This record gives sequence, C-alpha cells and structure tokens, in this order.
Amino acid sequence: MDESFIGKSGGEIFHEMMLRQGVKHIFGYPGGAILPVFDAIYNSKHFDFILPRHEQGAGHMAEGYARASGKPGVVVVTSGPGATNVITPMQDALSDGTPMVVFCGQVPTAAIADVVGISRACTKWNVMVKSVAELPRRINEAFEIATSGRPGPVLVDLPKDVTAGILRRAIPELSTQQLNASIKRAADLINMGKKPVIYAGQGVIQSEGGPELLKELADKASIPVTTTLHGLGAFDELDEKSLHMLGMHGAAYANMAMQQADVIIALGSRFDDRVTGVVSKFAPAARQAAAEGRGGIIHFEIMPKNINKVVQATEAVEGDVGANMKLLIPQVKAKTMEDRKEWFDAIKGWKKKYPLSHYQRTGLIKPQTVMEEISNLTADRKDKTYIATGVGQHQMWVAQHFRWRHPRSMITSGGLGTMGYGLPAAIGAKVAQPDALVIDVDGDASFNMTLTELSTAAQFNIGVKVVVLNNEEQGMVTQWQNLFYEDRYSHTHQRNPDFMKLADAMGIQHQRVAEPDKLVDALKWLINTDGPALLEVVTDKKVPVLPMVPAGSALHEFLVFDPEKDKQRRELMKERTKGVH
Amino acid sequence: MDESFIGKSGGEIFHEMMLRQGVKHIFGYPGGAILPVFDAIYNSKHFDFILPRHEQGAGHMAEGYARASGKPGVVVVTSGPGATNVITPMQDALSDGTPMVVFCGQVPTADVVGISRACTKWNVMVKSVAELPRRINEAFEIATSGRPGPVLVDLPKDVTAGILRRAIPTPSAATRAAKELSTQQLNASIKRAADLINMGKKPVIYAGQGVIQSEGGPELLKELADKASIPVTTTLHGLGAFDELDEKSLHMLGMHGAAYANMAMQQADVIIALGSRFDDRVTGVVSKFAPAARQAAAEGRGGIIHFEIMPKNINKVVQATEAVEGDVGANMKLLIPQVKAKTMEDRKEWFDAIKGWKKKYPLSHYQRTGLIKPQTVMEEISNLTADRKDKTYIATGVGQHQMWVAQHFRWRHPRSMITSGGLGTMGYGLPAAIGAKVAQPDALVIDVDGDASFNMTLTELSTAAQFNIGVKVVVLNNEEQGMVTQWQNLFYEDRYSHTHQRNPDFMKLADAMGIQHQRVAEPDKLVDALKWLINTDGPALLEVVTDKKVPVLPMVPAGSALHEFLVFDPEKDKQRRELMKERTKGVHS
Ligand SMILES: Cc1cc2nc3c(=O)[nH]c(=O)nc-3n(C[C@H](O)[C@H](O)[C@H](O)COP(=O)(O)OP(=O)(O)OC[C@H]3O[C@@H](n4cnc5c(N)ncnc54)[C@H](O)[C@@H]3O)c2cc1C
Ligand SMILES: Cc1cc2nc3c(=O)[nH]c(=O)nc-3n(C[C@H](O)[C@H](O)[C@H](O)COP(=O)(O)OP(=O)(O)OC[C@H]3O[C@@H](n4cnc5c(N)ncnc54)[C@H](O)[C@@H]3O)c2cc1C
Ligand SMILES: Cc1ncc(Cn2c(C)c(CCOP(=O)(O)OP(=O)(O)O)sc2=O)c(N)n1
Ligand SMILES: Cc1ncc(Cn2c(C)c(CCOP(=O)(O)OP(=O)(O)O)sc2=O)c(N)n1
Ligand SMILES: [Mg+2]
Ligand SMILES: [Mg+2]
Repeated sequence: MDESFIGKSGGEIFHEMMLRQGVKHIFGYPGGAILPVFDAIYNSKHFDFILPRHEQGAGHMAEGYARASGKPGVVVVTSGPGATNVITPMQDALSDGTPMVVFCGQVPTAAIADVVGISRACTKWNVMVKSVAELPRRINEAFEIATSGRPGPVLVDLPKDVTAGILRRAIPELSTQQLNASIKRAADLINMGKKPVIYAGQGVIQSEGGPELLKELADKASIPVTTTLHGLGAFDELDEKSLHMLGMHGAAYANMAMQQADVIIALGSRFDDRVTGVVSKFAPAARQAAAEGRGGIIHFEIMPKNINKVVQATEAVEGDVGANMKLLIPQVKAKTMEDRKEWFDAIKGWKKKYPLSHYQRTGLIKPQTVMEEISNLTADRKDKTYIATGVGQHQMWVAQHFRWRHPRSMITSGGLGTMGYGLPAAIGAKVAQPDALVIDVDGDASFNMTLTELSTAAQFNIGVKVVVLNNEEQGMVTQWQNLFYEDRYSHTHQRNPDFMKLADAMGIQHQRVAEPDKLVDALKWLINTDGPALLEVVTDKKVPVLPMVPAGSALHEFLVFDPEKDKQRRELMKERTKGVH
Repeated sequence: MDESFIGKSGGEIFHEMMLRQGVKHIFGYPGGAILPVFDAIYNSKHFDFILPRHEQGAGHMAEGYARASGKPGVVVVTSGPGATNVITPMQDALSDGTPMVVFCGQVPTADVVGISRACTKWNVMVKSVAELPRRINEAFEIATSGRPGPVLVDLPKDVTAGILRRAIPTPSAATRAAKELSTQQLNASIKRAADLINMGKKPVIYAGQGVIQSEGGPELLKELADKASIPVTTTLHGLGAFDELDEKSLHMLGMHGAAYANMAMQQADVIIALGSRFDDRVTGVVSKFAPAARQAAAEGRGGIIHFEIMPKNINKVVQATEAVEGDVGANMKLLIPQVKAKTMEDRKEWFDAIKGWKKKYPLSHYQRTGLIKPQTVMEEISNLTADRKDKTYIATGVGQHQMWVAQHFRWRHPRSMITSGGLGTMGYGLPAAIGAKVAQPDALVIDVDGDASFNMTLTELSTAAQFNIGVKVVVLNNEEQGMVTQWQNLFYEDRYSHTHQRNPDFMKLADAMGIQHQRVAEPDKLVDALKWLINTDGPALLEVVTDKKVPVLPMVPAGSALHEFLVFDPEKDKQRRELMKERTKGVHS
C-alpha cells in the first residue's frame, strides 16, 4: 500500500512514474488537455524533453529511440489533433513490433475526438485512466504490455481532471514438458537435414543474447544464415556463411538457398509477404522434406497467434527465441564446412552467378555506389554506426550494398512502410546513442514528407547525418510503373526544394555532390562533421532495384540485371516518354 | 442497365465516375495498392491533379477546396501509411462538417476502415468491380447531404486492377398521406417559431456554418434580420454569413467573441439559432448560458429557436423552446413571411443597450512601441482588401492569430473564413489555403498563420511552388505557442513548459522553396509589406515579427459564464507583464 503519492496531482504522479520506469527521454507537444502534465514536468531533471515540430515527428522519434536502444519510446501529446497526428507512428510501431508508450490528454471524464476507439486497431493495447488513484497501476501495466512478448505501442488516455486532480487516499507445469519435447524434435530435424538454412528476423535482435546464440548454432553446425530487412545486423554479413537479405529485393542467392533448402529454421520472423513471394510456391524443398518426413520448417516464435498464420510449421518452438536456442544448441550435432561441401558449393556458385555488386556503373552518380561507399567509410566503426532510412529504392539499396554487422544498426520502417520515418527516427536514435554515428539515408520524396524536423535537430543540437538522394522521382513507384504500366509515370515526379538553401534556413551545415569522383570526399566530410549535417547526392534517374521478385512470382522467379536489358529498357522508355525519360 | 463499363478496369471506371460526378480537382499521392487508379488517370484531361508533399497536406487541401467552393474535396492515397496519414484531415472534416471523399488503396481481399470508422461520416469497402459505380455515387451523396462530412472508400487492388465483363444496373397512397402529415408538422413548427420571434423585445440571431452551407442561406439571413431589425452574431465558422459592417452585426460570440455579442446573447429574450451547434467554446458554462432567454421560455414569452438539419442533434447541448428540423435556408423562406416587420426605431431600447456595449467594449481597445501588434496586422489586411472582400479568402492556423483574425478582420463574404474550429488542427492553414486557391484561382487567398502552426506543414510550400498556386502566406513570428503561453500565464504562474521553439529563417526557407518573400518588423512598414504581399503574382510569403506574450481578449475562461468575460485593461496588462518578468527573471518581458 503506497502513500508517497498523497497530496500530489496526477501530473505529479505521472512525473514520478517516469522516474520509476527509468524513462530518460520524452518526445512530445503541449496543448490544453495535457497541460497539467506539462506543468508537472516543467524544468524536470529526470529526463530530457524533445519538442518536435509535429506530433508525427514525435512519434517516429520515439520509434528510432526504441530501435536503437531497446528501451521504450515515450510520447506525450494533447487531445484531438495531437492524438490523431500520432496514429501513423503508432500503427508503424505496431507493424514492426516497436515498444512505445503514448500519453494523450483527454477532456475531463465527466464530458465523455474518440482517441481510444480510433486507436484500438492500431495499438497493442490502450486504456483510459478514469481516476487519479488508478494512475500508477495503469502506467505500470502500459509499460509492461508495451515491452512483453512482441513489443508494441500502448496508448494511455489522461483526462485533464485526472491529471489536474489531487490524490487524497493511499493507493495499492507440463507445457514446459511439451516445450522440451518440441526442442528435441527440432534438433533431430536439424541434424537430419542436409541442406539447412537459418532465416533470422527482428525477433532475434529483440531477444536477450539472441545474436550471439545465432552465431553459435550457425558456427557449430555450419548453417548458412539469411535475414529479413529488420533482421539485418543480427548476424555478421562478412561471415562466409552469410547469405545476406532474402525476399522481394533480397540477394538472388539467399532466395535460392531458401527455395532449395530442406530444413528452414525461422528465428523471430513472421514470414511476411515481402519475404516469401507467393506462399504456395515458397520453400518447395522444405515442403517436400516435410512430406517425406525428412526435413521441413522450424519456427521459433514468441506469439502463439503468429504461428502457422502464413506457412505451416513442421515443428513450432513457442516462446523467447533466445531462451529456447539455449536448450536447442546442446541437442544439435556439430558439423564443418567440409561436411556440407556440396551445399555451400551450390551457395557459392549462386554468389558468383548473381553478385550484389553487379549493377550498371560515370557522369551521373549511381545510388548503389553511395551505399557501398557509406559501408566502406564506416567499416572500422560498425559497432557504433546506425542507419535510418526512408522508404523506396534507396531503402532497398542500403539493405543490399551495406554490410550489416551490429544488431540494431538497421532503423527502417518495414511493415507499414512509412515515408518520412527516416529523419525523425534518426534524430531519436541519436538521442538514444549520443556518442554513435547516426546516418539518415533518405530519398528526396520520403525526406520531403518530414523535413520540418531538421529544425528539431538544430534547436536541440542533435548530430544526425542526413544523406538525401536527389533523383526528383518516387523511384520505387516509377520502377513499378515501368514494370507493369509501360513507362506511364503517373504523378510520381516532384520538384524538389533547393536542399542547400533549405539546410541553411534550418541552421544545418550542408554540401551537395553530383560528380562521381567527389562522392567519397563528400561522404567523408559528412561523417567527420560535428553537430548535425546534410549531404545532398544528385543521382541517376530511373535506376531499377535488382534483384526483384515481382508481385505474383514464386521467390526463385526473380529478375536480375543484364547490361543488354538495361540498354534496351532505357531506350524503349526514351521513346515512350518522347524524350522526357 | 449500364453497359458502358464492359472491358474497363476498376481504375478506368473510377476515372469515369469522377467525370460523371463533375470532380475537377483531386489531391493525392500514389503507392502500390492504388497504382491501377493512377494508371487510369495518367495525363487525364477531365480534372487537375495536385501532388502534395505529404498525405496530410492532400487532406487539408481538399478541406480548403471544399470550404472555398461548397463542392466535395476528393483525395486519393495508397494503403497503410497513405491512409493513416489522412486520419487527421478526416477527423478534422468530420468535426467541422466538411464534404470530403477519400479514396484509399487497399491490399487485395493497416485496418483502414477500422481505424477510420470513428473519424468518418461513413466508410465503405468496395468488394468487386461491379459495385464500384454504385459505391462511388453513394459516397458523394453521403458526403454532401445532411450535415456534410468525410466519407472513406476503400479500394482493394483486385477491384481496381480487375475488369468488368458485364453490364450493371443503373409513390403509394400510404406514403403520400404520411408525406402530407410530416409537411404539416414542419409548417406548424415554423409558425410557432415565427410567433416566438414576433413577441420578442430583445431578439438575437445566432448564426453558424449551417447558414453558409445552405443554398440561399446568407441572402435569407439578411432578409430576416433586415425585415425584423434583429441583431446578428456568428460563430467562428459562421463569419461572413452576415455583413460585419452592417449596424445590426454583433460580430463573433463566444470564448473569444466580442464582449457586446456575449452580452446581447445573455440579455436576449428570443435566440434564433441558425445552423449552429452550441459548441462549448460558444456558450460558456451551459447552465449559465442565455439566462434571459430561458426565463422568457419559462414565462411563455421567448426562448431558444433552433434550426438544425440533423434531427438527432437538437436538444443535445441546449434545450430548444422551438425546434425546426431540416435545411435552414428552405425553412427560413417559409418563416420570413410570417415574421412581422420592425424598424430600428421599434427596437430603440435594444439597439441602445447594444450601442452601449459596443462603446464600452470596443474590439479596437488593445495595447497598441516598436514591436508589431498582431491585432494590427489583421486590421490592416481588412482595410487593404476593402474593395475586394467578395474575392478574398482567409485561411488560418490554430491559436492566438486565429482568434485575432476572427476578431479584427471585418467579415463580409460567405465562405471567406477557412479555419479548423472543431478539432483545431495546427498546420491546417497553409494546405487549406492552397486548396482554397485551387478552388478559386482568381481570388485573393491569404494564409494567416502562427509560426508553430506553420512549422507543422511548411513543406507544402513546395506544392504551391511546383503548381504555381498563388497563395499569400503571413507568418506571425512570436517564437512561442502563443495560445498555450496565454494558458500557462493564466493557470500556471508563468511556468512556460515547452512552449517556445526556435524557428528556421523564414526568408531563407521561402527562398529555398522558390517563393518570393519579405520580412517586416517595424510598425511603420507593416502596411507597405502587406500591400506588397497582396499585390504579388504567384505564391508569396510575408514574415511579420510581432510582440510576444499578448493575451487574446476578450476572454470567457473555462468555468465562467458568457457574460463573465475579461477585457483589456492597460494597467492590469502592465501588472501582468511586470509579474511575468519577475518570475521568469527577465527572460519574458
Ligand atoms: C518497399 C519495401 C520492401 C521490402 N523488402 C523486403 C525484402 O526484400 N525482404 C524482407 O525481408 N523484408 C522486406 N521488407 C520488410 C517486410 O515487409 C517486413 O517488414 C519484414 O520482412 C519483417 O521482418 P521480421 O519478420 O524479421 O520482423 P518482424 O516483422 O518485427 O517480426 C519478427 C517476429 O519475431 C517475433 N519475435 C519478436 N521478439 C521475439 C522474441 N524475443 N523471441 C521470439 N520471437 C520474437 C515477433 O512476434 C514477430 O512475429 C520491405 C518493406 C518495404 C516497405
Ligand atoms: C482555440 C479555439 C477557440 C475558439 N473560440 C471560438 C469562439 O470564441 N467562438 C466561436 O463561435 N467558436 C470558437 N471556436 C470554434 C468552435 O470550437 C466551434 O468549432 C464552432 O463554434 C462551431 O461553429 P458552428 O456551430 O457554426 O459550426 P458547425 O460545428 O459546423 O455546426 C454547424 C451546425 O449546423 C448544422 N447544419 C449544417 N448545414 C445545415 C443546413 N443546411 N441547415 C441547417 N443546419 C445545418 C450542422 O448539423 C451543425 O449542427 C474556437 C475554436 C478553437 C480551436
Ligand atoms: C506515407 C507514404 N505514402 C506513400 C507511400 C507509397 N510509396 C512511395 C510514393 C515510394 C517512393 C519513395 O520515393 P523516395 O524518393 O523517398 O525514395 P526512392 O526514390 O529511393 O524510391 S515507396 C512507397 O511505398 C509510402 N510508402 N508512404
Ligand atoms: C496538431 C496540434 N497540436 C497541438 C495543439 C494544441 N495547441 C497549440 C500548441 C497552440 C499554439 C499554436 O501556436 P502558433 O504559433 O501556431 O499560433 P499563436 O502563437 O498565434 O498562438 S494552440 C492549440 O490548440 C493543436 N491545436 N494542434
Ligand atoms: Mg526519389
Ligand atoms: Mg506563435
């Protein structure tokens, strides 16, 4: 029975609970209904408060802070438009399993925007706090739900009269057996397999000790490892067993491995549609091996309702992937590269047949090169380097041509795919990792969505580095329009603002590079700059992201780059567009 | 039976439905789920398409288009984040009754219709190509009828990529008897309303956005007020429904309304509420609202007459002595012949009390040094547009500047006020102005914007530049969230928690965006800068550096009754600034 809250207001109690929860940073924006909380946190020493230009920036900043730190991002906003503005961040956090706690002012309880109802389908949980006494309880509930199981966003409603009111009174197995049985069935299934593969996702990064255990099992039994977009960095991409990223824009060899493997080991990962291609043509070899009782698909998942949602698991290992790997690594029998000479020989053949470094290459900077060079210039510091991206081609290229070695280095919007996520998430990651190098690799359209937040980085002296790729197009959509609609480019081009005058207007140091010789010096300038800075890279237009497995394709039915296709495509487009492209 | 669509994709059907609906402009942003619609409208000649920087911008531009033109704003976005980014404009449109049809791409059959159910007037997911024309027509009909509002239409990719291969489809006595009976009830309630007015000795008209949204509404309002010599006050959204230069104008009422409007409302024996919903920021403390009118109802000599199109909305906030259901313009046509004419001389007592209040509490009485006063910016914009009020549209952000333009611009033209009132979304003004300018290409459209409001959506300046949409922007630069610092002064003893921001350089920003620009800080140069802005061609921005910590007055604070307002007092203002300077140790003067 607690009594250290009598005589304090709900805002003052809320201030105490942030301390008890270890909240060191809060992102938010005031308004009428949330004003009692802003009075309580006035000139606080418990945490730093970041005031953005827009609540959507507050929301994405909290996401990047969580992605970089594994701590929950915390947001405080007012009722009405304050809350509706954080819906895209919340839905985004929900889609990508990012822990977030969002507090909203509400009108007084007596007087009934339906913030709670509007947000049911876009949060992991939400609650309206109906009395000042409930306040420590709900706040604790909210923080644990947001971080338990699959982490997610939680919305807490703060009625003004609750936060302004004053507290007067004092306020308050045999499944394990079947788990071990499932672990044993999986080890048998791994050992039995001759063509195994690890398919690792963000669940590994979000489990304590996860990447290390990933390394162990993959080393001991010499199993090749591929990851999703969110799994990037859960395994050293320089390791010889690395297959890199699979899926819609994965490496053609990672796609080959998955399509021909007979034992697939799914760690984290929810088998998203941008990973599997058409699901009835996905993992044929592992599916036959399931039917021939000689292999299949193993799926380590912490959420019961996520299992067999998309693909049927041969054996399902329910619970924390890190803990369950500690009971599976024993029961797996070691192997060597020599053991799987035949398997790795096909893998290594695929790597030479389809290298990620085989893309058209002078005069106009190539966007893949920018990612190669950012990778090169930071190779000596990848344990202290974080990348935030927008959404589009640039997002895929940096997945492809950047070598991920550090877990949580990839800060990107995957499930929802929110353009504009990049810059705010970078700002939040750099608040989380002040002594790290945080780069926002951004396409100009994604960047045009939220570029008002440069002012947040200037006002607070947050040293993010921004690379804007300037191709004057919605690149990902032009690709699709070239592919499926014969170069009819419908509303996919924008006039950019002068990014150099813009960075100047915002109080951000800046340079612009357009000549491929000077590209590396420019990038070197950006990294070694002190305080926030922006580099504008003028790139080539109409550059496809390959490999791509398009809509309706199996996963092995990917397209890849051939210089005769690239010559032919651009000249068909030059004629269709009548010289404009 | 309609065969014209055989062989058409869902996208091409959509394209044709826009033509049949007479849509002339669409605001949107492509994505994967919606690509078949974009392929079908590629280089269309039937409407202009505005690509914004952010889908929130597309929505607010559609709002401003609708607000300036009375036509629905049409939005087209993709699934997931394309759809969640328009939730703020949709909730905004719902709260303010703005007709809007939002088309969202959807993956083949975010939870767009789940997350948007509570923030739309109606939503529908089209399930097959065959039903697309029927649903399109349903959406426009719902969006524009009754109280207008936003309607969300989910468009699954299989519906818009799919092909239609087949044709599709295009009064009793009991009904007739019931029809006559309901007409007689309406006519009865109109007579009673008329009788109530005729016995009133201190009548007042309380006019809202419903009058602007009704065909003939402002004309009929003027005829009524003229014939019976009734003074007219309006809400924030009703500004421009009545000529504020007429001797019968009480200007805006409510939390920041003219003191003479709030007095008149509190003394009136008959209140004629026309197309208004008695919002809490209008009535003050409801139980203390309109005491004179409530007493006159008790004694059978007056009360509150409410003209309202949504029958359900009557008696939800204030008890009506006489309700008149339906479209306020149609019912005023029937009301006016039954109201007996009165001269201003017949109402000498009433207008003399009002002239008293107007003399005692003039809106022009505010602190008037070397820093530009924000109130004075508004008065000068009103003076400088004296000859073109019929072609001038004002969009605003949310905050003090929004109250000041409501108070000191003299409103004369229906739909000239374009502002977010119900939800109160900061960032509305600039996109809404762009939308209004698209709707009225030959009108003067001005975005009067606070700096924090402007900072939310300033990226949309690139939209005005790319499409050469000549909006005029006035940014009031006080470096504060002025409305919140007024609340923090009032209730939290000058504890200014997180309500100050460093702006960007607005001249460098405007230049970066390709917008001609100017900055003004000296009171002697304000008029010429405003003259410069108003006479430019193409988009233009004027930054006005203003005084700080200026309270909006008059003010009915929370928990006070409508007649319990605070007014400007030069000595109280001096004490306030003195105490603020002490507590902030000279930081805020
Ligand atoms: C334009 C675009 C292109 C894309 N291209 C690709 C592509 O080519 N390839 C690709 O892979 N992705 C791609 N993505 C991203 C893709 O859509 C998904 O967001 C992503 O693949 C899913 O990542 P994940 O399954 O690893 O992690 P999540 O989606 O976060 O799910 C991880 C799973 O692990 C579980 N989990 C979490 N914590 C634990 C724990 N401690 N123990 C056990 N389980 C746990 C969760 O419940 C969840 O089911 C693209 C996105 C966009 C917008
Ligand atoms: C900080 C702030 C301060 C504010 N201060 C004030 C203030 O001092 N004073 C003020 O007035 N507002 C103020 N507002 C705005 C206020 O919150 C409301 O948005 C506004 O008062 C509502 O105006 P309305 O009733 O005219 O319009 P609406 O909210 O649109 O209501 C119109 C009503 O008319 C009905 N209607 C529509 N069409 C018709 C028709 N054809 N026939 C009949 N009925 C119809 C609708 O159903 C509805 O009931 C403020 C807002 C903010 C954010
Ligand atoms: C908020 C929002 N709106 C629309 C989309 C649809 N969309 C769009 C318009 C893409 C093109 C991104 O353009 P960019 O300039 O940011 O990057 P690239 O040129 O590298 O593709 S990618 C994509 O998914 C989206 N993901 N998010
Ligand atoms: C999107 C959003 N966030 C927060 C608020 C809360 N709020 C805030 C923060 C106001 C201050 C706006 O400051 P401004 O610079 O735009 O204008 P003034 O300085 O003239 O008040 S007014 C108001 O209602 C809001 N209405 N909308
Ligand atoms: Mg681009
Ligand atoms: Mg301001």
